[PDB]
Amino acid sequence: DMYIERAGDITWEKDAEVTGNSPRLDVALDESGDFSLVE
Amino acid sequence: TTDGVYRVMTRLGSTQVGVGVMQEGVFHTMWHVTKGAALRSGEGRLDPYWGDVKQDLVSYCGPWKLDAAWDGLSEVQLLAVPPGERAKNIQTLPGIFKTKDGDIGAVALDYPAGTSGSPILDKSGRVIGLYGNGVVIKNGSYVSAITQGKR
Repeated sequence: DMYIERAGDITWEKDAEVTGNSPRLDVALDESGDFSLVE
Repeated sequence: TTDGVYRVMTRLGSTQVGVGVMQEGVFHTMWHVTKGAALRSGEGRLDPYWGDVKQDLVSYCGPWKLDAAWDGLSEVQLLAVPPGERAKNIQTLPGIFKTKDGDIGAVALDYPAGTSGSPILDKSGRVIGLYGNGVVIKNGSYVSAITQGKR
């Protein structure tokens, strides 16, 4: 019951909205694909 | 068939469960979006071809085609396709997931769950990974790995 619908082109948009931090994080990735924080 | 970014919808009412990338005739999304189920595209059907729960990635109709990677320096753009919104580009400088197997770029952007699978782009417009597998650091501050496969 799952279908796809086109949503746009894959393009860089010059002068786009800019936001978000850039944290540096120690992480572990387990067999289930789950990331977790490590110290 | 045409290249681009796509909504992944499910059928009362239609819900958007994810996003994916069509490129070189192969559809790319994250595994947790579809769990590997077949997809319909028009009258046609798209069948899973490769998948990996650890990478949380799946490709349809062919092998994974995206191989661009973050350069570790420049800003990137999340091409977020939120449910009920038109596609929009969010520019950001990625953080880093430091792991035993090396560094992975990560974007500190928190969009609705139906946006999982949205592509992250480099300055040349190449898909460097997909959005929506990551971690929470403190009070629902979600950070997504820039998840890329192997071509």
